[PDB]
Amino acid sequence: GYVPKTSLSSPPWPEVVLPDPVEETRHHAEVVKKVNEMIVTGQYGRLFAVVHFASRQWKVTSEDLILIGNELDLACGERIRLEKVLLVGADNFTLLGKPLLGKDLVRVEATVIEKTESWPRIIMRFRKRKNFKKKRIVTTPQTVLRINSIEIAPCL
Amino acid sequence: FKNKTVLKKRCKDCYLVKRRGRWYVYCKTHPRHKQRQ
Amino acid sequence: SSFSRAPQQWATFARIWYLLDGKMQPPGKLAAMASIRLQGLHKPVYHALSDCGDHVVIMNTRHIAFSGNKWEQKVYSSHTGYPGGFRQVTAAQLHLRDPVAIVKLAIYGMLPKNLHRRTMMERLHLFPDEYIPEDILKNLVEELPQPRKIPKRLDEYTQEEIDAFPRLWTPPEDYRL
Amino acid sequence: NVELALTSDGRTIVCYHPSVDIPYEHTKPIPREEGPMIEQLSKMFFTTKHRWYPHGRYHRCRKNLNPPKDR
Amino acid sequence: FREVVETTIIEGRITATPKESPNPPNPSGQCPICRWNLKHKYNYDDVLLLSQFIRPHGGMLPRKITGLCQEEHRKIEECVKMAHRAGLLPNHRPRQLNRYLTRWAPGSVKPIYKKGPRWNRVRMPVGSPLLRDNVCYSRTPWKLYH
Amino acid sequence: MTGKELFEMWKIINPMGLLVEELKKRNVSAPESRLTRQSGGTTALPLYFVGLYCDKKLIAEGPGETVLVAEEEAARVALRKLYGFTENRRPWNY
RNA sequence: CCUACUUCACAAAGCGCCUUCCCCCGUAAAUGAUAUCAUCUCAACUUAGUAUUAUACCCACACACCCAAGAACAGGGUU
Ligand SMILES: [Zn+2]
Ligand SMILES: [Zn+2]
Repeated sequence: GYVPKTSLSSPPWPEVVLPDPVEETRHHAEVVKKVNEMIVTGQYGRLFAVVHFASRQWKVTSEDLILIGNELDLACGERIRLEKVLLVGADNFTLLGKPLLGKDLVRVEATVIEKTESWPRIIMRFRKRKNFKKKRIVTTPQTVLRINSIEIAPCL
Repeated sequence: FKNKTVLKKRCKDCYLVKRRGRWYVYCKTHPRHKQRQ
Repeated sequence: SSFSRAPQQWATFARIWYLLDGKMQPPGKLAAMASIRLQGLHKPVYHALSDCGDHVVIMNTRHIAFSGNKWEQKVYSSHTGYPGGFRQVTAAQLHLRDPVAIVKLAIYGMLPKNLHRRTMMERLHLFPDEYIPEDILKNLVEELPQPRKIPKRLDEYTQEEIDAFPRLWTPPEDYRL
Repeated sequence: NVELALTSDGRTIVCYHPSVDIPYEHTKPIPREEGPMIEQLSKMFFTTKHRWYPHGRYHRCRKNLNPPKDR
Repeated sequence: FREVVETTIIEGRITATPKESPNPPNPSGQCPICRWNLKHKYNYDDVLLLSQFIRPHGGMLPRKITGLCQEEHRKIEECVKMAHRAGLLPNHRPRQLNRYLTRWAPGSVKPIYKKGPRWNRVRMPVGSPLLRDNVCYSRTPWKLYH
Repeated sequence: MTGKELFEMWKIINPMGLLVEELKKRNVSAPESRLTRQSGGTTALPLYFVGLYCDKKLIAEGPGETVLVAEEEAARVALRKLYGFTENRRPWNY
C-alpha cells in the first residue's frame, strides 16, 4: 500500500488526525469551566447577542435600537424578553447555540419605544405601449425596540 | 513539397517525420517524393 | 477598540502595501491575487464605493511563467486607431518589449470594468526584477504567498532525498545508456 | 488562537478567544499651474487626474451640505 | 551499464548499475509503475521518478529495457518532455521564458491571431491529455485547454 | 453619556503626560512608546500603530497618521483602560 | 525647397531642384533519443533567426508694432 513520495501521491491539503475522545472531552470540560468561571466572576464588559426576532437575525447590544417592520401588539414602553438568542459574545468568549441558546443562559430584554408607520413607499407598474400604468402608495407599520440589557448566567 | 491530405511513402527511402508541428514525407533519393500535410 | 473616532476610522480604512513575487508564477494567478487586493475584496469592510483598495507591489514580473505554449500562442492585440494600425503581438514578443505588460494586462482585465479600474491600477506597482525603489520598500507591509509552488529541479534535490526515493526498476547491466 | 468546546450536553458551543498582545520583541523603537498641480496630487495620493478637476455649480449645489450622521 | 573507453584501442567495461529498491509494495506486476503503485500518481514535475527512465543526455529509454507498459511509457515520455521544457532537468542536457506544462515544442506552435467566437474558441493546450486519468484532488476537473 | 467617549466628555491635554503621572501614582516606570505596526510610511496616508510597554508588557496600542498622533492616541487608550472607561466596558445598569 | 529655368516677381508655384535608412521565417541544416541505425526536434538541444522597429524629431511654467506665423486665437521678432 506504500506509495513513493510524489506530487500526487498524497492529497495537497494537510492530513487531519482526530484527537482522542478522552483528551477532547478533558479539554472541552476545561474550556467550559474556564468560561463559566469568567461568567461567575463577571469578567466581561459589554455583551452582544445575535437574536432571531420577527423573521430576521439582529446583532444586538445594550442600548441598541431595532426597527421591526410590523406592529407588535405591545404598548409603547412595555418591556419584553427576546427568547430566540442564537449567539452571545463578550470580549474574551462567545456562546453558540445549536441553533438556540437556552433560556437559562441568556436573557435579552427590550422595550417598545415607538410604534410608527414607514415613509410612503411607491409601487408603480408600467408596461410600454399597453396603456398599462398603475400607482399605489403603501405605508408599513413599524415598531422601534430598545435593547435594555443582555444578561448571562453561569449555567454551562 | 506537394501538399497532400494523406501522406504516402513512395519509395523505400521515403520517411515520415513530424516537423514544425506537421507531418512530412522526406526522401533523399527522390526529392520528387517530398510531401507536406 | 477604545480608539477615538478619527483614529479608529483611519485604522479601519488605511491602505496596506502587499508584495507579490512573480518569479516562476503564472501571471493569471498573480493577477487574481493582485486584483482582489487592489479592489479591496480581501477586507470585510469592503464596499465598491468605499475606496478600500490596497497597494500591490509585484516584483520579478520579468520571470513570470506561462503554462503550456502560451508564450507562443497568446496574442496581445492593439490598434493605433489609424488604418493599418492593427498590431498583434505574441506573449513572448510583448514580454521582451515590456517586461511588465503581461502582468499589467492580466490585472487590468481582471479588475471590474468601471471608472474605478484606473484608480485601482494606480495602486499597482510592477517591477521587472528584484529591484524595488526605496520608498516603496519602506511602504511594504506584508508579502503574499506565491500562488504556484515552484517545483524543484534535480540539481536542487538533495542526495538524501534522491536516496529516500526508491529505485523503480533494474536496468540490464549490458546496456550502453 | 481559539479554544472550542461543546458543553457536556452538547447543546452550546463555547469559544474562548482571549486577545493576544503583540510581543515586545516584534516591535521597532519609535523614530525620532492646474495641470502640474493635479499631476502632483495624483502622484501623491495614487489616484488619477479626474478626481482633482473641479465640478460645475449644478453638481456642487446638488451635494447635500447637512448629511445625516449616524453614531 | 556498459561504457566504451578509448585510448587507437577501444573497449567496453560494465560499471556499477543500480538495482530496484527492496520490498516493492505490489510485487508481481506488469510494469515498474504497477509494482510500486504509481499508476495515476505522478506528474511532469516528479523528476525523481522521471529521471530513472532517462538517458544521461535527456533522451527517453526504450520500453523494452524499462519494462514499462505502453501507456505508462507514453505518459513518462510526455512528462519528461514537459519537465525538460520546464527546465526541471538542467543536468540531462546534450552538452529566456519560464514555462511548465507545455504540450508542444515551443518552436512549432503558431500564434492564435484569430481566436474564434465564444462557441468556437481556439484554446491554448496546457499539459498533456495522456495524464487525464490521474488522481483528481480538486472539485473541478483540471483543464487541458486554456 | 451613552455612546460618548471618555475624552469626548473630559477634554484633556498631553494624555501621555497624564498617563505618566498616573503610572507614577501607581509606582510604575514611564511606559516605552514603541512602533508595533506601520503601513505606507513614506506616503501621504500612513498608518502607524504605537504601543506603550510597561516592562516589556503591552498596556495599550493606538493607531494614527503620524507616529506622534499614534503615540498620543495610544496614551488615550491606556488612560481609558486604566480608568475602566473602555469602549467595551460593562454597560450602565438601569 | 526657390539657386537657376518656367508661371512669375519683394513672394507663391512646377514644368524645376534636393533628400529618402531594417527585417519578418516558407524552409535548409548540426547533434540526437522515443525506436541504442537513422531522424532538422508539436523530443530535449545547436544555427541560418531577425521587432524588444532602430532611430531620428519636439522639449525654457508664469501695450503696441512688425513677421518668412496666422481665419480668430496662438507663435516668432522689436538691442
Ligand atoms: Zn522516395
Ligand atoms: Zn502495468
